Amino acid sequence: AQVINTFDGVADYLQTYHKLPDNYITASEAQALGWVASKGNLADVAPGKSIGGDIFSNREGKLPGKSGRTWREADINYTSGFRNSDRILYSSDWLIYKTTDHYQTFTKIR
Amino acid sequence: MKKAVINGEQIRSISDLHQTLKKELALPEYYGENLDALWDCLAGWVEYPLVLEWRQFEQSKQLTENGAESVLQVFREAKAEGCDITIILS
Repeated sequence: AQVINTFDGVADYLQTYHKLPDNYITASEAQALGWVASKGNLADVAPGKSIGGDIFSNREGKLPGKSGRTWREADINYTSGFRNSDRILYSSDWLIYKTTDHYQTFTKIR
Repeated sequence: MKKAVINGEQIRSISDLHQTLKKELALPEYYGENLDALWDCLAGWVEYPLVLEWRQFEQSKQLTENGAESVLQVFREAKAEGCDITIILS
């Protein structure tokens, strides 16, 4: 089965099933398996997994806010080694944005 | 341990602050120089334990607008989540 890690694959998955695909694990879950971010060993302790599902605090206020809305984020285009600059951002009401420039700019994709 | 030092009197803009963080924390070359990017790098890039010594904090506020305080707060929130960060404010 496909390892779903692209902008469209993950966005469609989120809107269709209201959860991330099974290849995503949170930073804390990855650290419980032995992930040490500065070692770049995520694929060694959690083969086929990508970091995703943590709370995204939208610190620069670039994504639209609303009463009751919270956001989360996940890594996109990751397969092994050190993390890259691509992320999907998704809200509790299923709006979906992406960044490919490490949160400098966002594009709405759902 | 990873040690990082900000000499607050040398920070003449928010750009200087983010470029200093990029060097001192050995951040990725793609570093986005913004608060969500700094948060991401504390959460999933930077080496721990980390010791940040931020000297002349008041002077670094002068030329960064509200940047110095918001950056400090990102470090404190990361520490609050369990990152092993020691912050020395002078």
